[PDB]
Amino acid sequence: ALPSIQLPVDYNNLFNEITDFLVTFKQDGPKYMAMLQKVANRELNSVIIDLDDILQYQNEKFLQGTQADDLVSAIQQNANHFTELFCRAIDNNMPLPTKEIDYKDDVLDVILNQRRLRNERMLSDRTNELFPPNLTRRYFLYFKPLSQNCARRYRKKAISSKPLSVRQIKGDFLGQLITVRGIITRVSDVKPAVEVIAYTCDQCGYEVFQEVNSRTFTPLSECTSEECSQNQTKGQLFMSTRASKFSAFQECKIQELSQQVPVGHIPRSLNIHVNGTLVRSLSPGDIVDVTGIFLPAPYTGFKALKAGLLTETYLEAQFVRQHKKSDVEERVMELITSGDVYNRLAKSIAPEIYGNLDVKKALLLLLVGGVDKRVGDGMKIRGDINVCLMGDPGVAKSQLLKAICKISPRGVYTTGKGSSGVGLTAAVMKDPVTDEMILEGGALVLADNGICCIDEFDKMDESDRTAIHEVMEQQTISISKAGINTTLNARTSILAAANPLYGRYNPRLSPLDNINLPAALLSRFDILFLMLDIPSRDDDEKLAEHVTYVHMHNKQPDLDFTPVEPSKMREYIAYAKTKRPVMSEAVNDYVVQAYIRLRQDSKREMDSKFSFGQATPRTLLGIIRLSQALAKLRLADMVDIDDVEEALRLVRVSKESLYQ
Amino acid sequence: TVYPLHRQMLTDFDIRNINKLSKKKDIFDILSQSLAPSIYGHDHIKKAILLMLMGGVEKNLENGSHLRGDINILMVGDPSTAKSQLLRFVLNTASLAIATTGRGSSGVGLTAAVTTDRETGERRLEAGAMVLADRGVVCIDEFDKMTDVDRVAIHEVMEQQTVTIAKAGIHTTLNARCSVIAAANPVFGQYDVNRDPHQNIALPDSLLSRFDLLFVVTDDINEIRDRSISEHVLRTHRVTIPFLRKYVQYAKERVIPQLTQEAINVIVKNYTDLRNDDNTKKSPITARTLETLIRLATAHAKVRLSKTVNKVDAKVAANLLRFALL
DNA sequence: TTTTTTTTTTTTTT
Ligand SMILES: Nc1ncnc2c1ncn2[C@@H]1O[C@H](COP(=O)(O)OP(=O)(O)NP(=O)(O)O)[C@@H](O)[C@H]1O
Repeated sequence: ALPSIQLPVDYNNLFNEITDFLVTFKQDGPKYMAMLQKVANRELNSVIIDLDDILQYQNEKFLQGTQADDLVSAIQQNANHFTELFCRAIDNNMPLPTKEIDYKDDVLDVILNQRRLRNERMLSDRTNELFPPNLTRRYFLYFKPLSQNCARRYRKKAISSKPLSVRQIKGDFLGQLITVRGIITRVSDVKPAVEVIAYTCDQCGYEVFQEVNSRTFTPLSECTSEECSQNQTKGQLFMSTRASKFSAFQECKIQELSQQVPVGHIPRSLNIHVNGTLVRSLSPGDIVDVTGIFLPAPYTGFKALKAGLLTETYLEAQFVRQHKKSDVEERVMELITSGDVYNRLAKSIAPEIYGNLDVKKALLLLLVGGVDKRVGDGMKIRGDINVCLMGDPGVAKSQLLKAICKISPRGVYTTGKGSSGVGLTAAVMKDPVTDEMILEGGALVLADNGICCIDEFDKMDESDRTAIHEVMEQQTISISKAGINTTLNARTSILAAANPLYGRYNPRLSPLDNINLPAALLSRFDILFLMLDIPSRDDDEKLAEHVTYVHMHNKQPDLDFTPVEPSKMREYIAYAKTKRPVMSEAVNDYVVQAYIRLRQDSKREMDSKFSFGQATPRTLLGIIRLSQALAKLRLADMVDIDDVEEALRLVRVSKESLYQ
Repeated sequence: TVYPLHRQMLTDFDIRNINKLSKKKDIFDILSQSLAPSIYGHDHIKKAILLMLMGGVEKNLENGSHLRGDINILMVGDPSTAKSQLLRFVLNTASLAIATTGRGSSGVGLTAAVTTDRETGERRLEAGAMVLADRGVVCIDEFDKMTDVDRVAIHEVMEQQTVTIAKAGIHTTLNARCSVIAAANPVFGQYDVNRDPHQNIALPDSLLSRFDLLFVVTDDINEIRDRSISEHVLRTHRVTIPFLRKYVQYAKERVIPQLTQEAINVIVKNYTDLRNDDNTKKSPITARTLETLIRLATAHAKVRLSKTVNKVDAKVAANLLRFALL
């Protein structure tokens, strides 16, 4: 009956080694003596116990004798018991007072204080087997990995260490603390779980503590307390939810890197649990070096169904290392003194793509946008720059957007399918797995007061079309679907790459012929740049040399420009939206006059032909908002006459490209 | 045990032959001819196929998206072009991948979300056609007859070169990188030759961009040719291929050519020459079609087994695109 | 002593 066999592994002395491991050390007073206090001092919760110092401490325990039994390898070979033992002794040497505990102050702090004071005092009357040590903690324990440059002491092989793929993950890895890397997916929302969980009793009281072991347990009532028990007949008892403790729990799957995988073989995502202070550490779609204890959790069931028992297991979180996490106006002040903020930063836009700085020129207006205005009633006048692209097929205009949202504040990079109607209109898309019927607005909701970036904009169908057809009135998205009648803010900025119908726009053809969009939707944008690709035996040379500059090199540009990086740039771009220019009346009247002949030449050209007229109000609205945009590029707030005129250059330049 | 079957085992004495032949400078054409024992000529198409059989290397950017190196082509022409049967040669020597007649779907290589579970309460995906075809040859009978709805993920198959799955479900984006060749018949009758390529496409539009080559093959009659057409067809019913697979496989992993500027000093002149000329004849022209000059040259670069790209390889490319559009 | 299940294929339909 249960054969039993000796093994070199013994917990007995290792416990002692743990006592000498903590509070006695130097190289990092020591870290284990007063930080432990700072936990007991209640300024910190997570106890970070590094495998690093387990190694360096064995440098103190070997080299530097007397020799000691294995640790980090014994750790990562078992991984679970070392939080039930290495941590259990922590109760012994923990500082008493500690400093300034108060009582309430903190809720339930007085509960447990008076728990054990009423416990000892009700135990004092009986004396005139104790609340388990895991009950009073208020500190989690997190092991962290050793990569390591000092793992090169060396123990060599024993280091994992490596962030192996789940394909690399194996059945002998059960009960082994390891590193794994991969993308976050579906990341279940944080929920409380449970820990002991004291249920009160009805007649003479007392209490009992049901340990929280596994994923589920049997609840119990009866009466345990000897006094309520047997007299009479049995003391009833219920759960006290304020006598309960809950460890933090958020479980999240992490998918494979997909280049870790053999060529066939669909990605295999693995199950992970989060416990403790490391809750909220992980968010959807995030690559990280994640280390943790990997244990089987059968079953519930089913049961006799499985067989063999076929564990199905899971991972628990231990450590998180995440790849890729005024004096700032001074960081801006080489650019402020640089001069040529508008043309230079216009060159700085998408430095990868060659040519058409005239396009980037307006993209510049977009990144800052602004300033809006509020009419005092009020109804917002955008304030938001909706500018569109055109021309085809590739142009890598997608790159313009691709970098823009990557850099421009609160960006959304989208396409026709792409962000759907329900990818743009908040509905009730049933939530997969964890339930139920949650609401996620995509696109126009997701990043608001920021740019939406579209391609395949004609393939958005009508699902997006009528809603965005509203979003040019901006400042809303209405939803009557299901039981929810709200109109939620889409404050989103709009931009699209317009890909004309197959296979390219035809120069003889009248404008809007290439475009498959509604006629009512293109007066809704302010301005648009059509991108024609016309063979020139000159520019296609430098182009093909630009295409052959790959793969020869990595860095494309030279002779000469120095790219302007997003951080420092974004801070001026966010420095500008605060400026809020106010038009002088001189420039205002000038915005009227040339706009009259603008309201004449698009009209006196009559029949559509070139078109479109009329230079509608929205182009004046725009021209004004564009000088409101252009001024912050100057700072000012005084809105120069040429500060208007610079938008005036872009006005016709947008159109009239329809000729070539 | 579970042994796979049909990699391969080259010893020494064999690869010594591989290289002994590799020294010879007409071998490209040679390898091309042996591909179709029955089939007449179409050697330019043959070459194109081998060019797809290498994979044309790859280059992955650092901290950015990859530049696809594998080759995607399509056949078009009147019935009895041997297009389907030609695909069936790419069925065996090619070391995978799997071929399909039109339909096709659901989403082809899309898993289509095995549901529910199977088993023990775990919703599962399973290898789709295109997925199973990762780093292999997808072939299509009647790519013109596939649904317009499939085509969506097909775009996703070629440029994006991956598989996006939202369905139930698991959001994994898994590598779809694949060599893909298909055949389409003239939309309407024998007018493939008479009609413009526009309306002759049968599958617009971005579908056309991703294609490295569109091959129009005429059923047109030459009685002079028809005699030839007959005799070899009759002696049908009445330079070695297996070794060709043993060679191609070796040319994949050893070695990748990288590049030399010599091809570059020419194919550029060639591309602009296309844009200033090929628009006085037909369409289309894009940067992408030039990126194929890279891939094409690189393919023949693996054919020479040269440690590096060389100018004459580019001359092989300049060869192939002419006949591509004329 | 009982456990637990909605996509994908095809269809007939305005
Ligand atoms: N050298 C050859 N050239 C052309 N056809 C050949 C040749 N040798 C044999 N054939 C025969 O020609 C026929 C080719 O048909 P094929 O066009 O490949 O099928 P298919 O294209 O799917 N039919 P369709 O879809 O209408 O074009 C087959 O019967 C082949 O056996």
